[PDB]
Amino acid sequence: AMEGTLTATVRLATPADAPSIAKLIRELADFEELSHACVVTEEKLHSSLWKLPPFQGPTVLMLEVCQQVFEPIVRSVVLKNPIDDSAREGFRSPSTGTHTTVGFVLFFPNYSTFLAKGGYYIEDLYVRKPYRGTGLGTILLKSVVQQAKKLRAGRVEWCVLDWNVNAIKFYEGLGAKVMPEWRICRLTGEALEACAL
Amino acid sequence: AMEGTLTATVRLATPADAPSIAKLIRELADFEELSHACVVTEEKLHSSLWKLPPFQGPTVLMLEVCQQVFEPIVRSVVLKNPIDDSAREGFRSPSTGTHTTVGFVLFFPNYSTFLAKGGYYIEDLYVRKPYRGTGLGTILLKSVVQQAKKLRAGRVEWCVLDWNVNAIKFYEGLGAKVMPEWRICRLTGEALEACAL
Ligand SMILES: CC(=O)SCCNC(=O)CCNC(=O)[C@H](O)C(C)(C)COP(=O)(O)OP(=O)(O)OC[C@H]1O[C@@H](n2cnc3c(N)ncnc32)[C@H](O)[C@@H]1OP(=O)(O)O
Ligand SMILES: CC(=O)SCCNC(=O)CCNC(=O)[C@H](O)C(C)(C)COP(=O)(O)OP(=O)(O)OC[C@H]1O[C@@H](n2cnc3c(N)ncnc32)[C@H](O)[C@@H]1OP(=O)(O)O
Repeated sequence: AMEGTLTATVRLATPADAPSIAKLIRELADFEELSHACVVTEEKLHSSLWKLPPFQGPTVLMLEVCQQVFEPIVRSVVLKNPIDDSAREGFRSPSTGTHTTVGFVLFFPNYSTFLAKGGYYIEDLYVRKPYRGTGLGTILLKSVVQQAKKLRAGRVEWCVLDWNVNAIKFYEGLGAKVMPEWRICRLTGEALEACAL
Repeated sequence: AMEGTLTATVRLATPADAPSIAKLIRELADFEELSHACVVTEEKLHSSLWKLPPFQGPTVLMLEVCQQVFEPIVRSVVLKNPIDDSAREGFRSPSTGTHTTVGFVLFFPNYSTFLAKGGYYIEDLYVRKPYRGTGLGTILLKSVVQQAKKLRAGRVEWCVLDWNVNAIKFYEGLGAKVMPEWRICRLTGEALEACAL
């Protein structure tokens, strides 16, 4: 239904975006088949995000489309194939009514001990199913990398499930290196509460 | 030379710890045999650390020993073996002249979108050779975990080398889980410089 060219906008999320973000987090949990592990609510986003200045704590960028600290990034995209979005009314942008929310990225600063320099870690990057494969995920990730470089970051890092070959190829298509020697350790739930001096 | 019991103190690093932190980071890089990729200087530490409130950005806790917000953790430690430290004079603590700096831990907040809660990520944790194998590294790790639970962190995370099976065993014994499917991706150097919109 959406044909030709679209105008993509990447912009800083505000508290008004909390419901769209909760919806996109839920969709992302389904994609990773971890919907049971996802307990996100809008109140939890209000309690944990927008506490610190952007790029100084957990920060979210929204990706929205329409047709024709961080300033919004606006780029035109020629659609690879027409877009059939049967959920556009549920993703209407709260900022500009005539935009459709199709994605988000959540990231926060990290630190390299050997560089003695801060960087950025991308925790989540998601684009709604009808909008994948036409350059939108690239714009969104490139927007974070762009601001990170403006803030003199040494590295930009993120994780990847080794079976998400679609994301692997996408990430390596941007010059990133998938490191094979590192494993994440997580202490949480009962074990975290039981861990004591 | 050092026998019986020592008093171990874990405290927040201040900018006065930068010379010891840089020495300890060089020792850590030397241990992991990545000293050429290690460009840490005290000036870099002064430019990247102690800029945000502790536990709100990259934070270092110092571990020191003697023989008799974050409040210091002071614990008595029974020495499993006599300790001979010839680097003692080079690691005299600023906080107290009679204390010896034996280690450090660097960590920063992270964020879980599935929990919609901030957590903590431990980037590096090091203890000097003469003081290993007597419980000090465990006190350092549990000191970060204890503060993370007090700040109601959802998770506490770190990375491990996949071949370091002894570390996987110890972390598993603590209740931590080594995730099998996650890989770290890194965008740095010329690829980071070329990544543009
Ligand atoms: C921990 C995490 O969050 S991992 C993040 C990944 N998330 C997921 O896997 C969830 C579901 N997937 C998605 O949301 C998305 O598909 C993403 C985020 C992986 C990528 O977003 P997309 O919009 O699909 O990517 P985009 O279209 O920009 O680029 C992907 C491919 O298109 C190519 N491409 C780049 N620019 C364009 C363009 N203008 N037009 C068409 N294709 C393009 C890239 O070279 C890349 O090629 P490859 O995958 O064949 O190697
Ligand atoms: C959490 C992290 O990021 S640790 C990863 C970096 N660790 C390194 O390998 C750097 C060099 N090693 C060291 O500085 C230390 O030996 C540390 C930091 C691993 C802690 O060791 P200790 O002070 O000896 O631990 P402690 O005496 O409390 O525990 C007994 C044993 O438990 C294990 N253990 C304790 N803490 C750790 C840890 N953080 N990682 C892996 N194994 C550990 C070790 O096998 C240790 O014996 P070791 O000193 O002979 O290696």
